[PDB]
Amino acid sequence: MWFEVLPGIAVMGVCLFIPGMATARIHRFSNGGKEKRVAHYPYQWYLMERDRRVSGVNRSYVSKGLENI
Amino acid sequence: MMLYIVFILSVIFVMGFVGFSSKPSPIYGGLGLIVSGGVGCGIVLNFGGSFLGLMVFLIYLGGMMVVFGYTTAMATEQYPEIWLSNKAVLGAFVTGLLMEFFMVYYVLKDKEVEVVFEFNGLGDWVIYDTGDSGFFSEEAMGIAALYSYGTWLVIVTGWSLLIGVVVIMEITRG
Amino acid sequence: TYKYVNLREPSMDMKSVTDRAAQTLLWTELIRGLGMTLSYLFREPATINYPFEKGPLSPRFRGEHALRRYPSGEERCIACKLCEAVCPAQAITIEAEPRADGSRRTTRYDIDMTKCIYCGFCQEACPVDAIVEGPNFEFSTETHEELLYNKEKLLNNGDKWEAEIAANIQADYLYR
Amino acid sequence: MNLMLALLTNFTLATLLVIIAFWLPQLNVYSESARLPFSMKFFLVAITFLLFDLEIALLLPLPWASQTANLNTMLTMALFLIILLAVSLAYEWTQKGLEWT
Amino acid sequence: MFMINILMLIIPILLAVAFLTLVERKVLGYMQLRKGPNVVGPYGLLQPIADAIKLFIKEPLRPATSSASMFILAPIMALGLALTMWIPLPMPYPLINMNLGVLFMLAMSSLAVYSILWSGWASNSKYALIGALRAVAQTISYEVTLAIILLSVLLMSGSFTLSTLITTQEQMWLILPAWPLAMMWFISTLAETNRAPFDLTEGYAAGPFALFFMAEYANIIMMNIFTAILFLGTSHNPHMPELYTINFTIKSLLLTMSFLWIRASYPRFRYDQLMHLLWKNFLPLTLALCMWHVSLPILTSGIPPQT
Amino acid sequence: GEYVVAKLDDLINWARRSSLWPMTFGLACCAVEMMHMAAPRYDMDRFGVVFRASPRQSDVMIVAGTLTNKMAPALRKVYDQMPEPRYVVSMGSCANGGGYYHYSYSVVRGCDRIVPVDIYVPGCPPTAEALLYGILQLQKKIKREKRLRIWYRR
Amino acid sequence: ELLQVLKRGLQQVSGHGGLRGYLRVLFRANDVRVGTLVGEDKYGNKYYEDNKQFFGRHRWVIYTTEMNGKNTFWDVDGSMVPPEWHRWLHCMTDDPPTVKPPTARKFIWTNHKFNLSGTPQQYVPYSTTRKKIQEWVPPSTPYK
Amino acid sequence: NLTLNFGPGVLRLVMELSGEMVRKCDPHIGLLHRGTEKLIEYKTYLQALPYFDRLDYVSMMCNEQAYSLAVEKLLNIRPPPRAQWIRVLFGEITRLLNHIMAVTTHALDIGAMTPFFWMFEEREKMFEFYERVSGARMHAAYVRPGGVHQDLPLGLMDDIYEFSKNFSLRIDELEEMLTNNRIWRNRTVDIGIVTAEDALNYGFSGVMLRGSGIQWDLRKTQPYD
Ligand SMILES: CCCCCCCCCCCCCCCCCC(=O)OC[C@H](COP(=O)(O)OCCN)OC(=O)CCCCCCCCCCCCCCCCC
Ligand SMILES: CCCCCCCCCCCCO[C@@H]1O[C@H](CO)[C@@H](O[C@H]2O[C@H](CO)[C@@H](O)[C@H](O)[C@H]2O)[C@H](O)[C@H]1O
Ligand SMILES: CCCCCCCCCCCCO[C@@H]1O[C@H](CO)[C@@H](O[C@H]2O[C@H](CO)[C@@H](O)[C@H](O)[C@H]2O)[C@H](O)[C@H]1O
Ligand SMILES: N=C(N)NC(=N)NCCc1ccc(I)c(Cl)c1
Ligand code: SF4
Ligand code: SF4
Ligand code: SF4
Repeated sequence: MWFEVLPGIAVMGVCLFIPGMATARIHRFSNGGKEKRVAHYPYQWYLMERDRRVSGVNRSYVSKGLENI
Repeated sequence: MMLYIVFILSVIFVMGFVGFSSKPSPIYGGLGLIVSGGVGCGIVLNFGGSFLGLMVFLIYLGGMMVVFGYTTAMATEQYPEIWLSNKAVLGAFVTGLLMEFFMVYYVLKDKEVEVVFEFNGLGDWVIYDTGDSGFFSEEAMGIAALYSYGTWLVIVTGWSLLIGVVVIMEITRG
Repeated sequence: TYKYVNLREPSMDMKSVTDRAAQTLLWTELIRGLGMTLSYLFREPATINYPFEKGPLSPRFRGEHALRRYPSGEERCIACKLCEAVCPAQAITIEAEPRADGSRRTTRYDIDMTKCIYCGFCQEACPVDAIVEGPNFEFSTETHEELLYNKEKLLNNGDKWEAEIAANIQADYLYR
Repeated sequence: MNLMLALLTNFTLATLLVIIAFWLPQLNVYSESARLPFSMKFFLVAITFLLFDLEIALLLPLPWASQTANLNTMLTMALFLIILLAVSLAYEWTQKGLEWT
Repeated sequence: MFMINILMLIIPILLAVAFLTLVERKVLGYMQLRKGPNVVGPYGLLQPIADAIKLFIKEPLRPATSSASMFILAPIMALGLALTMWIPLPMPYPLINMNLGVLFMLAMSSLAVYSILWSGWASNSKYALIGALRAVAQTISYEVTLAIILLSVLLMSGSFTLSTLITTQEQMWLILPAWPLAMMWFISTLAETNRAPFDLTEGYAAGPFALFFMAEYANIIMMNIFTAILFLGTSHNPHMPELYTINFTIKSLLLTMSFLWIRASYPRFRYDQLMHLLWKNFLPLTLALCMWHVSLPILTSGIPPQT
Repeated sequence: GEYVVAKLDDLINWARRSSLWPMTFGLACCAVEMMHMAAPRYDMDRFGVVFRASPRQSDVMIVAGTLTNKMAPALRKVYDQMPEPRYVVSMGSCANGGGYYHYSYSVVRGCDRIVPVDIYVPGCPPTAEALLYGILQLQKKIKREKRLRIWYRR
Repeated sequence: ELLQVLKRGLQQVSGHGGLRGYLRVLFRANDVRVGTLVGEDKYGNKYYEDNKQFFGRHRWVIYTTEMNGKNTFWDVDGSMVPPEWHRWLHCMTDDPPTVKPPTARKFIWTNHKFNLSGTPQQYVPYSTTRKKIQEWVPPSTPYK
Repeated sequence: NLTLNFGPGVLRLVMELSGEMVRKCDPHIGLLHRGTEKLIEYKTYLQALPYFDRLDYVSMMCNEQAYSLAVEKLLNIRPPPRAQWIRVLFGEITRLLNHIMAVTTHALDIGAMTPFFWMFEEREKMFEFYERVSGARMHAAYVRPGGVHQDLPLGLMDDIYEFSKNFSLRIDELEEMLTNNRIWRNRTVDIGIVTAEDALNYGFSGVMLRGSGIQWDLRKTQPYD
């Protein structure tokens, strides 16, 4: 019956789901649990480099708040 | 070192040119030009010209070189000669490599060289701009201005493209 | 009496012309064809589960040949050679001689199953129901030689399949 | 550097699969430039594609150009360019450049 | 970490391609009142694995006396480019976040026609070269409309970044304002991937053949992901990204199935007829809609932001 | 090691018999029964036997019909082009031994004069089911192969 | 109805004697339908029917796992069906041999054999006639 | 002009092409010549009958009928009325068998592959009618000079009625796929136009005549059985 085609579709769907889920979780792991910073323009890159210096550990994704003032 | 990425690409750029300039069978002359185009895009990309780099891939490689190969397969060669079989091709190919290698070897040693003219061998990064922080791409703004400043450029370019269609149809009618 | 399959004039009113324009630009009749294959997707397929399920056959089915016996175990064949004479493919070869008890019996009965056209004419011609086409159709072989049947092979087919052959004859002999 | 690694990985795996595809064991021990008769019509299709492709190159900056303050000039030139593409097609069309008979 | 990310994209792509071969055969089967593979593994689940193994241990014949340099370079380029087309896809996050991602995909696919050209040369057969030159003409011709349609859609999006298409469609799918473009885009992807009713090539062996087949089916799935992103944008919640991946994956699957659905339903175009479809139908309309979509944001005051 | 070779042999045998791609030489009436084997009732594709394959991608040739003298060189050319391993299934009396036309001046008396044959399917024509029986018999023949075992005892 | 559909799917697992029996038939026969047992032959083949299935699928056989010393767990053959059940399974008749048994004959095979091609039991053809011409045998004594 | 030797029933086509246009078509046949006509001279009239199943091996019983009618004419006998009704009944079942083969393989050749599968399940059901009357699915050798070989088994007409009751719906589904499909029409409309006068002089018959407007059908003008 037609529902005997579903197992093949489910396997393909899991294969297509993995790349998107893998990238999202890898980004969180490597960026302190946040989204990867997007820097399409030099202004956004300047801020990210300033973040690296301000962090004190050379990681733009380590953030300093009023505790540093 | 990654600081010489542009220089490394320019070395492959020249080697690709000795490839097709020594003029093997047209099929392999095309591949050398294709490899040179891709490397040439890499050189342009590293100076911050992303749009210009991609246009090389889309128009030069995806457009013009496709037609070159397409035409080659029809009106020119369908079957290549074994690459480097001819002595003239090999002798020309070897000479180009020999000239390039010494230029690279000397420039990499003294960080300078005087092949006819004087060049600095310190690396292309030394001449880069130091203070950028705009919220846009300068290259994109320059190209977009084709429709705001380049009214004359658009008219003459668009007219030449139309004439190209007319002319080529005239040529091929027989 | 005849009919025309394609003698028609499309209407040229605006409503009709606009109907055809929409069909051209919105692909309506193509979308309709998609509907029909979609309906088949949700129909139960016709496939049977061979070899666990078999396509249906009738008692007249013409399959593998066999040589039959009387209930006593005596051979039915009396070497009349009517089957050999009628065979359209000349696939049958027969030799005969008096048996040690005086019986008229064959010493050779060969069927080249690669000459045979499985037409059933031999079993029609036989006056004693000796040669039949049985119900077996699953006897493909790995070599050509295995399909050159001699009398021993054909008698063994008769002994192997008689249970089914006799029942099939019982169902169809009043049609013959 | 990430893009280079992605490119190098993609074409390296492709090369590995193709060379492996050829060098698997076989278990055997015994011995193993003119004018193509192709229509001019196909040359004109490739050339026609090339010239339209060059026109597309000029239209690609249009999303950025729509952010200009000089929209009257920008819109006029965008439509001028596309109309000339239309005229090019019409010239090919009316001159039987798109026929195959 | 990033090497892990690359492999977590490449390997699923190949397995998804392998099991698309199963889904296509079974979907076509039930549309044809049969079943398709259901013996090799339960419900045919091992059929792709058996097929792949069978193909790679088959005798790898070569044309012989050929430009064998390009007999091997044709499938390497095909598969390398096919896998490269996935690196900028936002699902919802891309492996590589490219500012000009949409243009990068245009550039990379335009190179894919080389593997057709090189394979025809490498066959040493003049009639195979003619078939390759017919396929190239079909491919570059439909490249024209794909580029112009894409540019028209980006005039409502405002950038070449693929992840901006997600932002553009937060309130509504782009298929609504641009269903005429989406109709021609979808048919163009069929003719671009040489799919039925544009499969005129069907009107290499062993592992090399398997690699050409996998490259082609990678592109088929890729073009349907691009279609879903371009016209059926999924809403992205930053705190639950896998919700995006599930919904966007379903849309991609349904579009890919529709490729199989269409194959089951129609006869095949003649060559001149699918060339007239492009040059005399799609291209005239595509040019008119490009003018319309250049004017439309300006006259409605709906020009999108650059950033 | 004999346990590893035996398992490797089983794996490649399973893949080759689970993925038989036929090239059908539909020469005459026996081709119609081959069509009915691809048709919904028997669905050869459900066994992994695709409907139609090009000669350069085919694993089994099915000679379905009479092979005349005029045709014989063409058939042998296609057989020589098949990548290996390759198998031949001879279907029906004509292909098996000439059948009804065995005594004709223009007919090859069995295709096994032109190509080696792995399976002979009897009938004029064999029923679609009978041909399917033969294909499944070819699969069992492939399951018996011991190519790697024989290789490692060389 | 989707719950009734799923309940029926579950009833096939129990109809086959649990998960193991359900999986065995799934992998041996690629079919998990539950029918009515019509009978079993002396070789272990089991015959089922379900008249609610469409003509062709309303009768089937689950082959024995061993027949005449051959392991047939995975290697099943259509020729393993003995003649008396062959008629029923192919719909040449309506009545199974459990209801209408075949007539007994002394000479009928008590043990059915399946296709023996490719094995040492295969048929090999030969001429069944005796030598036709007798040659002269010269005398054993010498006398030239 | 480019010359091409296409093809390895089996057909060899030698075509002269000019770009996309067929300048000449030269079919080379005889790849299935099997000296049937010579073999028949060594057979009795009954022995020759099965050769006619194997000519148009999609219209088996119609071929048998033509041969039987010829022999009955030479014999100066006639088949009994029930045999004549059976022969017309199975002659029209055979026409369905042929026409399904013709239309669906015609469609399959140009890429419309699905209708082949739908309608070949219908062919399989008519193969059962063949087998039930004659024991063979195709080469029945059932229609013979003097009538038919056997009478219909009890219950067959009931099943033919059941098959026929639903068949026009199957034709409708085939029409939904092809009749109005623009791709199908583009492939078929104005292709291979033959004039009425050319059709007659070239020796055409059947639909090759009626497609061009000629009002001719031997079942009407020269009826048999
Ligand atoms: C307020 C002002 C607004 C201004 C804008 C207004 C615009 C709206 C009105 C215009 C709408 C145009 C629609 C554009 C679609 C393309 C139209 C088209 O070209 O179709 C005609 C084309 C050729 O037509 P043909 O009959 O072969 O010959 C005619 C020439 N004498 O025939 C074809 O192309 C048929 C396609 C052949 C392939 C068949 C396989 C596809 C069938 C399934 C399609 C599924 C739908 C696609 C959905 C995609 C979703 C992403
Ligand atoms: C940055 C470098 C860029 C260089 C660009 C150069 C463009 C030239 C393209 C040449 C493509 C390679 O050339 C192709 O492959 C190899 C080359 O070794 C050859 O393959 C083989 O040829 C002959 C046998 O026929 C052998 O003696 C040779 O050892 C072997 O290479 C092919 O016959 C040739 O057709
Ligand atoms: C997806 C990866 C799976 C990895 C599995 C690795 C298994 C390695 C075992 C390979 C077994 C190959 O088995 C072997 O294949 C080759 C074709 O390729 C066949 O063909 C080879 O031998 C025959 C003669 O025997 C030659 O005529 C032929 O030219 C030669 O190529 C062999 O007849 C077959 O015995
Ligand atoms: N075209 C057919 N012969 N049918 C078909 N769709 N076969 C696809 C078989 C296949 C090909 C490559 C790979 I990698 C895999 Cl896993 C499977
Ligand atoms: S079935 Fe026909 S061809 Fe075969 S042996 Fe009998 S009479 Fe001869
Ligand atoms: S089998 Fe029948 S027809 Fe043939 S020789 Fe024996 S008795 Fe006569
Ligand atoms: S064996 Fe019979 S069915 Fe097959 S081609 Fe020959 S005559 Fe036709």
